[PDB]
Amino acid sequence: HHAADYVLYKDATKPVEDRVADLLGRMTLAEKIGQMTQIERLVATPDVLRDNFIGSLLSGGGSVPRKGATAKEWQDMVDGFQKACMSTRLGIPMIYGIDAVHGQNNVYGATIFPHNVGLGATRDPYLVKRIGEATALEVRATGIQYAFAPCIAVCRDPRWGACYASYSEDRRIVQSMTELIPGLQGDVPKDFTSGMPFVAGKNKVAACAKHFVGDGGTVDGINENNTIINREGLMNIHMPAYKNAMDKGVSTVMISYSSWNGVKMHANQDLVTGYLKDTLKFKGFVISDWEGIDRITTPAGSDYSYSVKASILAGLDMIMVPNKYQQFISILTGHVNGGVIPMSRIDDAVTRILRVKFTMGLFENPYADPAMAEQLGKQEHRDLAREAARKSLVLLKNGKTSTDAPLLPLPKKAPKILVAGSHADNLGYQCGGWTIEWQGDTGRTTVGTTILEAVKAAVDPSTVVVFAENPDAEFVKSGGFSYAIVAVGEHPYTETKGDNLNLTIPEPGLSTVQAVCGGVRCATVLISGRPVVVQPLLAASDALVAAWLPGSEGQGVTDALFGDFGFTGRLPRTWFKSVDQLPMNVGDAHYDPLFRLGYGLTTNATK
Ligand SMILES: *[C@@H]1O[C@H](CO)[C@@H](O)[C@H](O)[C@H]1NC(C)=O
Ligand SMILES: *[C@@H]1O[C@H](CO)[C@@H](O)[C@H](O)[C@H]1NC(C)=O
Ligand SMILES: *[C@@H]1O[C@H](CO)[C@@H](O)[C@H](O)[C@H]1NC(C)=O
Repeated sequence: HHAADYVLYKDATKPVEDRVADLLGRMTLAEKIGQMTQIERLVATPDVLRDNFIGSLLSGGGSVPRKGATAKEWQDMVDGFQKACMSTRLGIPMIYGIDAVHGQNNVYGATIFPHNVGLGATRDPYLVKRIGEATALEVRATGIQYAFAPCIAVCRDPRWGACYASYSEDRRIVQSMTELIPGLQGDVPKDFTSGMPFVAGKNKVAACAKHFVGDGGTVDGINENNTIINREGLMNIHMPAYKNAMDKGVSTVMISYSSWNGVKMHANQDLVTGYLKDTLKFKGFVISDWEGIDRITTPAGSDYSYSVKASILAGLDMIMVPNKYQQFISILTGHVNGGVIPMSRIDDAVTRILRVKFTMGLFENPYADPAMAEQLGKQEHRDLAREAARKSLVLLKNGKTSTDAPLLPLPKKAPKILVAGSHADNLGYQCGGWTIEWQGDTGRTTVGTTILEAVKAAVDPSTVVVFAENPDAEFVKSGGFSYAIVAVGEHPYTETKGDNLNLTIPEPGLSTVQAVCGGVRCATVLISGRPVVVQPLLAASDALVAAWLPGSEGQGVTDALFGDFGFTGRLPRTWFKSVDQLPMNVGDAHYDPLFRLGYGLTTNATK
C-alpha cells in the first residue's frame, strides 16, 4: 500500500488480524520467544531489552525509579525502556504492566481508592466503572499501559490474606463489579465478539482478569494453596465472572498460584486451553503470576525445565519470569529446538500478545504523553475516591439499646471532642496493602487525609479537637469531651503475610476502645480487609462502622460520621461469630452469622 519501503504490519490503517499475521510471518524464534518474556524493570537495560527481543516489563510491588518519583520520572523511565525495544530489527514496542489495584498505588501522590471488599459494600457497579476510568488516567499519567486488575476472586474464607482483594463472597456481586474492565479499557463497541481483547486508545490501559481460577476457594484460606471443589462448584462460584470479563473484552487473564483438586493452575491445560481459550473463546493473552511457573514444582524452582514445558504446553502465552530471563529463554528455545513444544504453540502465544498490542494502539503510541502527568492525584479523582470510601462504610451498630438516642450522625459543633486510636491518624494503615510498598506501610507514605485530619476539616471552628493515640480511662473521664471517634484495626498486609487463622485485631486496639467508650459516648471506626472478631468491640461501643481499607480520602469516613450523607453500605461478606465456624457460607447447614451478607444499618443526612 504505496511507498517502496512499505511494511504492512507498520500500517495503522490495516486490520489488526492482518497486522498480526504480517508481523508473525517475519519473526525469528528468538523474536517470538522474546515477546513471550516479561521481565522486572530491576533486571532491564537497553542491551538486555534489545538483545533478548523482550516483549514486556513490569514493576512488582514497590519497584519504583525512586521513592517520591514524579509522574514525569515514571514516564521517562518507561520511555527509556521503550526506546530500546523500538530499536530492534522489527521495532515491536514493549507493554509495561503494574499492580494498579486501588488506584495507581505504587506511585507517590496517586489517588488511593478503597480496596475491593469495600467497593463490594457499595453495590454500585457504575461507581467501580468510574474508579476504573480514573485509574486508567493515573496509570497513563506515569506512562504505563497495562494494569493487573481486576481481581475477580470470590473469597470464600476470610482467613485468606487476599480476601480484601475480592469484591464479595457472592459471585453475583463480583460479576457486577467487572464494570472495572470497561472503565480501565473503554467500552466495547456494539458489534463486539465476547472473548476478543479491547482497549480504546492511548488514554486507556489493558486490563487483567485474575487469578484464573478458584484463587478465592483454597483450603483454610491458605494463599496459593489447593481449592477442593467439584466442577459444578468451580463453575457455579469461581468461574462466572470470567465470562462477564470475556463479554467486556478483557485484554489479558492472569493465572492463579492455586491448584484445583491437586492440579496446579499454571500446569492446567484442560482449564487454560480447553476452557478459557477453546470454550470461552478468549483471544487475548494469558499471563503467569510472579514465578508462577517455578511454583508448579515442590520445592519451587527445582525443575525449571519442567516448569517451562508444563506451563507453555498448558497454554500460557506470556511468562512473568520476572528475573531469570536468560534461563527462561534458553530452556524454552531448547524445548522448541527439540520438538517438545511445537511451533504452533509458540505462534499462538505470540499471535495473542501481538493482537493485544496492535488492538490497544501500542504500535501507534508507544511513548508516554507528557500532558497526562497532571492526571496523577487530580482533585476530581480524589472526590471520587471520597465518594467511594463513604459508600463502602457499613454501619453495624448505632446505639446500645433500642431506646438510646442514636449517636450517629455526630454534631459538627461541640465544645471539645476526642479522636483516638492507632488508626485515627495513620494514612498507611487506612490504605492497607499494595500502597507505595508491596505490603503497604505505616504513617504518612503518600498524599492523603487521615481520619484525624478529616475530623479537623469537618468540624465547626468552635469545636476543640484533641488527639490522643492510646488514652487511659482517666484521661477520657476528666477531659470534658462531648463524644469520641476511635479508629482501630488491622495492620497492612498482602497475600501470604495476611493469611490469619485467629482474625483478632492487634493490641492496643480493643483496650483503647474500652478505655475511651467507658468514659464518653464513642463511635468506633474499624479498619480491616475482612471481618475480624468484633463482639468485644461492639459491646464497648455506642456506634461501630466497618470502614474496610478506605484509601487516601479519609473525608469519606467523616462525610458519613457527621451526617453530610447517610450510611448506605451493606456487608458484601458474612460476618462470623467465631473463626471455628469457618468456612461458613450461605446454604451451609451450620450458617449462623453474627451479621449476614447484605446487613447494614442506615442513617439519614443531617438537615
Ligand atoms: C498447601 O499448604 C501446605 C502447608 O503449608 C503445603 O504442604 C502444600 O504443598 C500446599 N498445597 C498446595 C497445592 O499448594
Ligand atoms: C493471629 O495470627 C497472626 C498472623 O498469622 C499472628 O501474627 C498473631 O499473633 C495471631 N494471634 C494469635 C495466634 O493469638
Ligand atoms: C430517615 O428517613 C426515613 C425514610 O424517609 C424515615 O423512615 C426515618 O424516620 C428518617 N429519619 C430518622 C432520623 O430516622
